[PDB]
Amino acid sequence: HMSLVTTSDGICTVKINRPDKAMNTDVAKELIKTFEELNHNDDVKVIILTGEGEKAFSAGADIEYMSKISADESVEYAKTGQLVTATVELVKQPTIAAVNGFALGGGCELAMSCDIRIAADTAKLGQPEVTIGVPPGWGGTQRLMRIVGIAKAKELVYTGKMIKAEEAKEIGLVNHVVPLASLQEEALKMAQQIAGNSTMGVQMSKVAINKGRNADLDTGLGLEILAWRNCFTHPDRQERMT
Amino acid sequence: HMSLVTTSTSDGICTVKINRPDKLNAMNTDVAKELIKTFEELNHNDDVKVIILTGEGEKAFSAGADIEYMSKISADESVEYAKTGQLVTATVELVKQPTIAAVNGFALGGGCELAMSCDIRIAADTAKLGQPEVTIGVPPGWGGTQRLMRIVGIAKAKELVYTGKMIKAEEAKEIGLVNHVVPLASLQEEALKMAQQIAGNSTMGVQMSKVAINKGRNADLDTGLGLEILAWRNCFTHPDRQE
Amino acid sequence: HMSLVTTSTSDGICTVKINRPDKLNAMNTDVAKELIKTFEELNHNDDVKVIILTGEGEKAFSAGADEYMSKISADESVEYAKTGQLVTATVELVKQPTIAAVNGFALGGGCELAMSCDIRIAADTAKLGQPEVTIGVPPGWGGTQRLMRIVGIAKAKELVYTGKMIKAEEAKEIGLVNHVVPLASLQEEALKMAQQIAGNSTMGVQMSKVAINKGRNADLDTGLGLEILAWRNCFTHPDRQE
Repeated sequence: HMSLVTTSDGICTVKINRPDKAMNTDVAKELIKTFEELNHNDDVKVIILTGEGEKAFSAGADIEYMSKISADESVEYAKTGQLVTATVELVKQPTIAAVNGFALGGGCELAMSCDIRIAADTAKLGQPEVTIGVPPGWGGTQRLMRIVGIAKAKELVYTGKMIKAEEAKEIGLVNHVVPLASLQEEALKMAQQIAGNSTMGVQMSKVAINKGRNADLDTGLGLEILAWRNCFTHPDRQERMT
Repeated sequence: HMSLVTTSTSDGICTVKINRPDKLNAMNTDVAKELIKTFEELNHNDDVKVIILTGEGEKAFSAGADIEYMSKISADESVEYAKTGQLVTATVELVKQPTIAAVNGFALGGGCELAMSCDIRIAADTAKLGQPEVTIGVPPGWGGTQRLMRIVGIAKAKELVYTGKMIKAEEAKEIGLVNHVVPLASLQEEALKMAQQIAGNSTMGVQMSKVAINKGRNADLDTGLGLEILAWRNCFTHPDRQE
Repeated sequence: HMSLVTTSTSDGICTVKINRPDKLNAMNTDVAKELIKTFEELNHNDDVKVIILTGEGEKAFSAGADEYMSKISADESVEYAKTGQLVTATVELVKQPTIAAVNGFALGGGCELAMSCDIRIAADTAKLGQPEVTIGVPPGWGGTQRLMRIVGIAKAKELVYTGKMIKAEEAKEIGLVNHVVPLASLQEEALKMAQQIAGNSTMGVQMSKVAINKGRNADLDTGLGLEILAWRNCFTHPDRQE
């Protein structure tokens, strides 16, 4: 259902292997197991998330509907979606979501759960779950409001319209827009630049960043000063400070 | 005093208009009170799916900056002047259906604060916005200090309030104060065109994202994610999901 | 280590420069503690209406991220961060607005000082970054928090993780700097802007400052409680009527 390919050796690419369709509750639990093994793995430093093939990081907004169930099964299905999204967000290494095309619905939510999104020019993003009678279920209603603002979040969830990649850099949904034939190379170059950076400086920057967003400045500064301390008991600080 | 028209595909879209072009559609005490009743105090009727808010006359949305200098009484009562503005901005903000604020020209003081309470702001190319309250001696007391920084950030909000200037529409879209900017002649159609797109989608799935968004903006990720999972299950208890 | 000139129309704009031209205005424990005295620990004199912070030499605001003379005693940096968290707390919470006319290099400790200011007006040569991770540590004086609350989580993560160095053209593209103006016209542009706020009501602007600076850390309802309390006070103050 997937592949893992590490090379440097400190970076792997995780490729969602379902080109015939899309993220069900079967390729999501697989996504949980793959990102838990990278948490305990010490010889990868950043993670590149992309879709198999050349036309969709993930289109799970038109091509997978187990939605013929009762309301109670919706809670479990959403809980699976929150967990996989939470896993790929709070993973130890930085995540680069290489958007090679369609990233809609759940696919956008998984991509939004990543740290950095570099999209191909031939990429389409949005939250069309309102066309099927539901809100976003895997994390659209909150994460989308945090990366692009409350204004552009309401426009993209109420209408449910699909948008091109260029207007996503304009609204900040993606960080960089790069050609489809140059998406893998540019994502790797960014990955190599982060990989060359200190692991403990970056990984503990992520913890202070992924947690300082959920509190005031004062409490967030407490995590930073605790982040400041931990990287100091590490030879990485002293060795590179020359 | 104010005008409402309910007309769309089987009457789903309502266009609410402030009626005071004589004084640039200013917002005094009565205009706040009358508008709050129009939004029915945080609910509406089932017929309306999308709300469109825009000042009548095509000249201004609400230029209540220079034309209402009535703040000359009893700083005790200034609490109830801000409370009334706080209530009107909450009622527009927390109304059941999405609000499309099609600004047409001037939006200053409380008028800019009224627009920021809405969900989506589509701008005319002749529109200008700002919070000139500081030039008088007061901050924006209708949510202008709080709402403004949550839509454009801390750098642009602080710059806008401190100087108290007026920004043209293209720089409002640049910082995100307005979602879209369209020619004034073609404004009401484009504002309408987005409304039928929102109304065409399932109504309950629209107003449940709104609850999860308007309430998830005021909490950490964990609490906000727990609100989404409740509206998501709420939307599976209704035929719109299956059909 | 400092230079404090105060002259304007109504004589209320105080120009504050970092005085260390030979070291690119680097940030050590000696210049950090003075800027706290320069800002008198969350107050000022009643004459000053507006504060402008820039760097001496017109070539570096503060290149204090790339002063790496602290490689010892993980305990003796808790305070180094506490020192760096105290200038930011004093510069950000000073009574009158802070306008950072950054002039050239402003990185990390210099950059996080700029993030403490309300307004940043850069120049073509003004270029910013947070290369702390390339050193082996996260930002310590508020970089992991103030950058996110300005440019959003997506671009802060890109800046903090890579620790790379961006121009002013894209610094205004992401909201890191409010305005960009030629290298011959920073101080004049900073002055005219600083005049524009100085000509407004003194109680109106600083009580907005308290309403926004404390309101960005609470929910909307509590933030409105901040504004209503400050709003009533201005009515008691004579500037509201005349």
